[PDB]
Amino acid sequence: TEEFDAIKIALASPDMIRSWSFGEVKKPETINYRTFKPERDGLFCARIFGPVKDYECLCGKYKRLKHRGVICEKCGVEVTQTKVRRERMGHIELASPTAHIWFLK
Amino acid sequence: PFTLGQRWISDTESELGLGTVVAVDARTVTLLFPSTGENRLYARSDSPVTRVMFNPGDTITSHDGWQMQVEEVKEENGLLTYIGTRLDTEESGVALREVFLDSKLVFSKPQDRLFAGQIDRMDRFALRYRARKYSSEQFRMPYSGLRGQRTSLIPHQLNIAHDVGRRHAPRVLLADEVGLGKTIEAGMILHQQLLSGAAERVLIIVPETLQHQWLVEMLRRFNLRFALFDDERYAEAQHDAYNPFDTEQLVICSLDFARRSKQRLEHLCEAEWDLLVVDEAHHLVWSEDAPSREYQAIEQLAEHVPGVLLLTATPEQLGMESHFARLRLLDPNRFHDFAQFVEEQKNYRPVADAVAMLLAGNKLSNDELNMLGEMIGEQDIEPLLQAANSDSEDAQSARQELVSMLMDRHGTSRVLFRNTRNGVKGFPKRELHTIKLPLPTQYQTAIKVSGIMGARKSAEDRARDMLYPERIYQEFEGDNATWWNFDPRVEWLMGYLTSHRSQKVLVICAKAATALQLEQVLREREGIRAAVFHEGMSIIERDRAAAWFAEEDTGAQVLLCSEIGSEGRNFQFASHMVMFDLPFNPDLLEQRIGRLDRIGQAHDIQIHVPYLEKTAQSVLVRWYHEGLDAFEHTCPTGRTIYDSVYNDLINYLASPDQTEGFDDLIKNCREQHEALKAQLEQGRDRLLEIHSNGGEKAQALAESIEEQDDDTNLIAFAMNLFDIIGINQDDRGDNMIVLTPSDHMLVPDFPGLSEDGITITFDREVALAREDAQFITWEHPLIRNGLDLILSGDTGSSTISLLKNKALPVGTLLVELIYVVEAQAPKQLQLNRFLPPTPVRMLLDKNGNNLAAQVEFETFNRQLNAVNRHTGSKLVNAVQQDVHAILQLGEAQIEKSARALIDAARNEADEKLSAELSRLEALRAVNPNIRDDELTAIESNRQQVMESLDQAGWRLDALRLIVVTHQ
Amino acid sequence: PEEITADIPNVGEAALSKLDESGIVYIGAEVTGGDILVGKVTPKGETQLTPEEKLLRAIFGEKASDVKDSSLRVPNGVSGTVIDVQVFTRDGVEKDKRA
Ligand SMILES: [Zn+2]
Repeated sequence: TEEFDAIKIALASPDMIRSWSFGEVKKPETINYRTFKPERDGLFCARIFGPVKDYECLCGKYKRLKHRGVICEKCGVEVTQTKVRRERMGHIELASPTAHIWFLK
Repeated sequence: PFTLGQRWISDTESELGLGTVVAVDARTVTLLFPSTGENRLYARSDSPVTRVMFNPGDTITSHDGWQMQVEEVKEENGLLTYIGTRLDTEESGVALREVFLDSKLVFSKPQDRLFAGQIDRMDRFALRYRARKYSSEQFRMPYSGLRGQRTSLIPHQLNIAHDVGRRHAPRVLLADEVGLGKTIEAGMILHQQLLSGAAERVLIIVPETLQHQWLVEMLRRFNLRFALFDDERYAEAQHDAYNPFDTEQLVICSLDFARRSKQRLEHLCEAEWDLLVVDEAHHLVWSEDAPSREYQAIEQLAEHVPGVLLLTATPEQLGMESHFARLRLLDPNRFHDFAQFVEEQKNYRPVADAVAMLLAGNKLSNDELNMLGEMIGEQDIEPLLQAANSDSEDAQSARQELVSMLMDRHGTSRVLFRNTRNGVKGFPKRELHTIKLPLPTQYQTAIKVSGIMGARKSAEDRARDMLYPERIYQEFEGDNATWWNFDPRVEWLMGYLTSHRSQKVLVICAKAATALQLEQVLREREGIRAAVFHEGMSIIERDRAAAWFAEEDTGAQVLLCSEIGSEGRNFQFASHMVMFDLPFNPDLLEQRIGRLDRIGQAHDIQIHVPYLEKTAQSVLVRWYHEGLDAFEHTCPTGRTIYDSVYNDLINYLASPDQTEGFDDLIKNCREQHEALKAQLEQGRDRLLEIHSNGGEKAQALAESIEEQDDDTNLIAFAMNLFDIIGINQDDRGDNMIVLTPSDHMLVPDFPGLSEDGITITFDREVALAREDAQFITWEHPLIRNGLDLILSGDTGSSTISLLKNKALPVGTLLVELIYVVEAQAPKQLQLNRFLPPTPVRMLLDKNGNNLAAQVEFETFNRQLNAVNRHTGSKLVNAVQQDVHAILQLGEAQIEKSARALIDAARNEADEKLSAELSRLEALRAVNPNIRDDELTAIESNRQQVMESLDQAGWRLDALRLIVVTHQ
Repeated sequence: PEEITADIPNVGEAALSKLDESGIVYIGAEVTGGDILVGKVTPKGETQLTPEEKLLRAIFGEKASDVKDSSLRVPNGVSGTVIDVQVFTRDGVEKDKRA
């Protein structure tokens, strides 16, 4: 834990939002409801947000901890601890620039 | 800082060698590895990747194969170009772009990993050093191969294993009495030959009905996975190889399978087996003028395999002459004529008798003693001969020297071991308790109807039915009739159990159906916990029931169903047994009582036999106790008398009304018993039994193992090892750990582990009570596996640590250096008894003074702490010029310590190897069974050991940098 | 489909002792928190066992289909006597002993 102070708040610029995001969520599907593996692209996506289970890729080619930065060639999910799936944010590219309701109403 | 073209290595899988940056995106970088051609892309964050740059003094190799010497490297636009002198051409100023480096840059002796960025952890360095120390010390332990087997520490077993497992190409016939552990000694010898590296390929030929038993025995007791070869397997292995038997090191197969085709038996004989084991070799009948077609296939096999073990039985009170047919297979030239062996056994027989008088405490006439004098062809026998008999002060030691000399003169005892139940101590005594119960009228009424209606039916079937009243009460009172409500035996059982609730009781009944009915009735009318053990259950379920029965005080109070038994590890904690029924033939009776009457029990055995008045049970109790004395004593008279009395006694069972003639049948049975006992005790080759059971030295070995088996350091190292590797260890509590892998485990697959987990116990007694657990020792495959996995990998070989100590100068340098002394020799030679990979710790200072003799590892390590990845990374490179000068300081002392270790090891080697070669030479001068090949093998092994040891080297295994701070 | 059988992976026979062959507690049995209220098995798929492991499974009797337990247990810290049990099957389901 860092020793910090001064929490700063400001408008997020679109480039900063792109900076935080790890991937684009293109389709709204999440999971197959049949096999509970997440969608290859979706609101729950291993290749964007993180591996479901600690240190093992989705398709199951790489599962060992020896690998910590590799990104499985078949499934583009990196092998790390599932806790990261708690901090990684995504982003959506809107076709029409949209207003922020808070700053309007 | 990834830029296309840079060289990077993986900190963990350096077996991939160098890599090259070929792509970069916002979050990731891609390395090409020319060693294999694959690419791996990593996230920039947490960066588990290593910068590959070189320093002055390194030698590198170019993609064209030439090498050079780096003196300076420039960096521009993210790329490195190496400048230096090409040594093979002597050209100075040569440049090599980093993109053209070769891949064969493996994890060099850690003086090169100082500049690899993030370095490994300090607890894996601790595991690495502790692992090399423990493995080194344990390889040289005197009794290797004798502690990991899931058996009781029975002296004669450990003796047989010790003697045979250390021979070269052992060829022996095990003729131990039935039920003594023939297959256990066989498995121990196999465990030794496989663990010592003397053997790699093994073939066991077993009758099909026993194949699975062997598979489980070798797997659960000795941690050895054999591959069963049937026709289906044989075909699928024919596809995978020219010789199917080349795909697996350890193979089980049937003798009937072995004889199917001739091309099959020749492929088998060419598979280059190191050892061959055939159990129940007495089924191989052989005539000198007409050998059977069955014996011929083994005779063909035993000539193509150096070491060959034959397990057999010696029934019908005959001598080892019947064994010649098999001895001929071990050493065909030494044993080649029946008549000479007959002459030898007959002329030794009086000698054997006289010896039995000697050690029994008898005087030996001069006519007798001048036949042993003829055997031992010497002239100074007389003085030592008489002190043993006059009962002087050293009559015991003179008897022991006589017997020792006698064993060396026995014609077969070096190649033949026969332990008897009379020549081995440790078995518990057996006391009988009989209870006369009134036969309930419901049974009298149900059976008398079958009696009347049973007019024309043989007494054999009348007695086979009348034996078990429950299953004729199901024809007249209807099937499933609730007979468990009026049968007084059940009430007696309940009363005794409810009155002895703190005792585990083994209750034996005839059939599984009755056992299920008994569980149901004891539960629903007295709540007694009882596990059923019948043939219909699977191996895991029956194991589960044994597990429940093994719970000290919270588990099943009772057990048991039909014969099945066969549970290698026994209920050594159980000492009270009740026979709810009695078997027909005496062999099943003695085997059932055998399941408990084993070496290692808690106390003596109490046998309770509740039997119904005036039924076949009442007859059989009288027959077994007064007639055969089969309950309280174990003498194997039962089968002979049973065969000599069968047809007469049947009538006495099928009609207990005719009482006259019974008491005389009983006295006849006791007379036959006494005659058979006398003839057998007077046929005892007590010398062979004394040589077989190992005597006092063997009991001493067994107790040394019993004391080495309490090693708690083993458990404390194990937990650390697994936990570091990333194996979850749930402590169930009752001396059983459950190991399960984890998401953060360190290796792709563990050989033995499965995701469902395995249970282990470190206590030999728990293992003997819980066969579902792995008995973990220093020699257990799990530990040896993890050891090879760590000591071959390079994790734990390099780390840095800071020390905060007011009592030292700032910025001082301590350097822990772990050299490893190794020899290069084939494992078949068993060099590891004398020089395994041996660690050499040295704690150098800035002046090159060694403190290791003064500064133990643990104490120093306790007050040390690690750093963070980034600052530490170049904090290492802060002393790159210093550590290089520190290394040569120890370079001159490591050779001194090494030459001390090598000299001492080579000395220990020549003494023991010359003492054993001398013993074998004395034996060749004294025994005719030692082959030329044997002595040649030992001589060549001694020469090869001295040669490979004369070329032993050292290598840098581990390196930890220490820098003192006070921040 | 999940199963109600009494064969439940890696449970001691202590837990089964109070269960009948069908896998349901006996009426009138006294239970305590953590005791297994009824037996249920969770199915396992894509086991992909090694060929030697498959041979071991056949002799041992180990079930690739099970390896996980969905058995209901008495809630923690509640203890009483089972006075009644009911079983409701749909179409195409065999009646159990309790039924
Ligand atoms: Zn994958």
